[PDB]
Amino acid sequence: NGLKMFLAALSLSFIAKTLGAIIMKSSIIHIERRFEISSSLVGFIDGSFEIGNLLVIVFVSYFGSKLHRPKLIGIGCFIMGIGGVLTALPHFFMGYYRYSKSTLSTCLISPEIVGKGCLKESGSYMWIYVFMGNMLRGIGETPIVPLGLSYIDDFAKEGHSSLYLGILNAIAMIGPIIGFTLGSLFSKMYVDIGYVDLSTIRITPTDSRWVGAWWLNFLVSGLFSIISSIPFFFLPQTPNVTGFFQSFKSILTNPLYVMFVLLTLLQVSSYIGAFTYVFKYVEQQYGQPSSKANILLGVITIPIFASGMFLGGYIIKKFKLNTVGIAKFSCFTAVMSLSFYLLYFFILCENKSVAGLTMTYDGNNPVTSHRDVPLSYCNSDCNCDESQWEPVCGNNGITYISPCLAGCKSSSGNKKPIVFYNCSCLEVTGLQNRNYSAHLGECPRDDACTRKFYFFVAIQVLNLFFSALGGTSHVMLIVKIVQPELKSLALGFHSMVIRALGGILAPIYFGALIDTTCIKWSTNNCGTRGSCRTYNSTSFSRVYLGLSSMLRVSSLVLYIILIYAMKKKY
Ligand SMILES: C=CC1=C(C)/C(=C\c2[nH]c(Cc3[nH]c(/C=C4\NC(=O)C(C)=C4C=C)c(C)c3CCC(=O)O)c(CCC(=O)O)c2C)NC1=O
Ligand SMILES: *[C@@H]1O[C@H](CO)[C@@H](O[C@@H]2O[C@H](CO)[C@@H](O)[C@H](O)[C@H]2NC(C)=O)[C@H](O)[C@H]1NC(C)=O
Ligand SMILES: *[C@@H]1O[C@H](CO)[C@@H](O)[C@H](O)[C@H]1NC(C)=O
Repeated sequence: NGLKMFLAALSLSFIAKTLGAIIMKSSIIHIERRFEISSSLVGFIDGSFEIGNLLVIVFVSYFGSKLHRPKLIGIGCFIMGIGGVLTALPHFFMGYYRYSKSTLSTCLISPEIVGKGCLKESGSYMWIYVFMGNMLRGIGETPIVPLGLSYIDDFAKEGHSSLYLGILNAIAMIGPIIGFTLGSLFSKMYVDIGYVDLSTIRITPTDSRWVGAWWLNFLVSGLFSIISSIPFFFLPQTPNVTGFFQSFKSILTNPLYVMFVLLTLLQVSSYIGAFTYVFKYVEQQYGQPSSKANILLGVITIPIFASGMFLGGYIIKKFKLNTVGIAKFSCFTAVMSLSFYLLYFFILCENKSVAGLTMTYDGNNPVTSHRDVPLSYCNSDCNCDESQWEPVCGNNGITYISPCLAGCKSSSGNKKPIVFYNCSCLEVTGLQNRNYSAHLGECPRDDACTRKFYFFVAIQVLNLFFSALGGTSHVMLIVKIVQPELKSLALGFHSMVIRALGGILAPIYFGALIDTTCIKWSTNNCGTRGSCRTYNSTSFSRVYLGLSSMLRVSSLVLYIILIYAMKKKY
């Protein structure tokens, strides 16, 4: 055995860290509904992990490179566990969830939550516990990648180093699996499960204001991190201050390293943003929210991604590759991924033709600007709230904003069918089997586009496999181009850059440039602002895919320069 024992312990810690991350990112809606926490504060609670990890991922990645790396990893996992337990803590202190607990809109002739929440948050509201409990995860997660991997790449064999990193990044996928299954098994248990008799709880997952046993999940994450930290306290050191600024200057002055950091920042920002908004893209362009984007995609994706990471490691090992070799392999990965992106632009469909946003409500003449579209002879008599968004589809295949705007005055209502009838707007032609009708929901797109949806899913799985075939190349190329005694600080600073400029900023400006294309903004009662109901299909696609491809092209260009400069140096 030997280093293999540390490898197993570090794999367990990877599982714990990924499970913690996903189980924090899966309980946002639950906690929010049981805490009188304005979404704005929920964003801050979620960013607690970042504000904790950033201030430390360097100060512990250099000072730890000299003092018994395994014990530091163990203290880190133990801190992560205590953080999870302290996150689940507030459930035993507060009271019961006693605060547990239409609009057909046919046409015819103050801060209350924050106010009560603020009152509830008059002092240090219980929410702070979660925030801090989450921040601890940061302070505990940081000595795993920088302080662990260095160890391996400094105590392994000459070529083995890579296969291990592949095995670690491929076992870390057992994290999201156990997280998803344990959440969807636990998000079905009422918040106060065991305390209250579950036969009286009226609220249901189908109904609103339902809260599950959220304290049990963070508790599980905590117990799992603690059980993963127990083994680390037994491995040995070696299995056989005006210095910090000095080393940091000598690692930033290194041209190859800063060039590679900028490159990986660009590329990883592009991926992260693409995978953050790919679901909204699939929904807005084709019209398949969860037809194939459902858990199925997850169970078919996880084995692919794991196989990608492991094959990347194995190919870096089996096929002996020098530093230039790893650079060329990563560049080939980037070329294949960018070719797939530049393929995506050929899989596109027509725009969602909805009355009032792209055409006049009559459906005859297209309108240029959706702002100030005049009402037609359909409804000028029908008092219709123009801000309401209730997509309905008639026999003509045209989507409408609201059944009121549809020109309808009747609906099944209590009866199960959603059909509407008698509406001047659907009356486009004559003697054409004009049995005016309308079903609830957006117009389902013709088979010609759902067929392209499968092309999209296929090339997306292929591009995720080809981008996971190189996900074990960044760390190796970083450890190889930095001086031998600075690997940990290199990995730490690189994780800082990747997380603080590709995990916090990339979704932000992607969301901004995407919201540049919104056509209908849910106006709010407190303000005209809100979420977006629909995006212009072709313009949203263009903006999103174009920004992603531009980032990828800048990345690939840097790769060329880097491989060049590197081949010049060596
Ligand atoms: C439909 C299938 C499905 C998927 C794919 C899923 C999660 C999922 N999303 C991503 C991409 C992936 N990767 C990152 C981030 C990073 N990646 C990095 O290597 C670094 C250093 C960062 C920075 C923090 C993000 C944010 C996402 C997309 C997350 C999401 O929006 O779901 C991965 C690959 C690992 C990863 O990149 O973290 C996984 C397992 N859940 C599902 O149900
Ligand atoms: C829907 O609209 C039609 C037309 O206004 C309503 O009825 C009639 O149409 C047929 C054929 O022209 C005839 O019975 C009369 O000319 C119309 N008057 C009525 C009310 O009988 C029909 O009743 C409406 N049905 C609804 C309310 O869904
Ligand atoms: C209208 O009549 C046609 C037959 O001409 C029938 O197929 C269709 O289901 C009817 N639709 C409505 C709205 O009743």
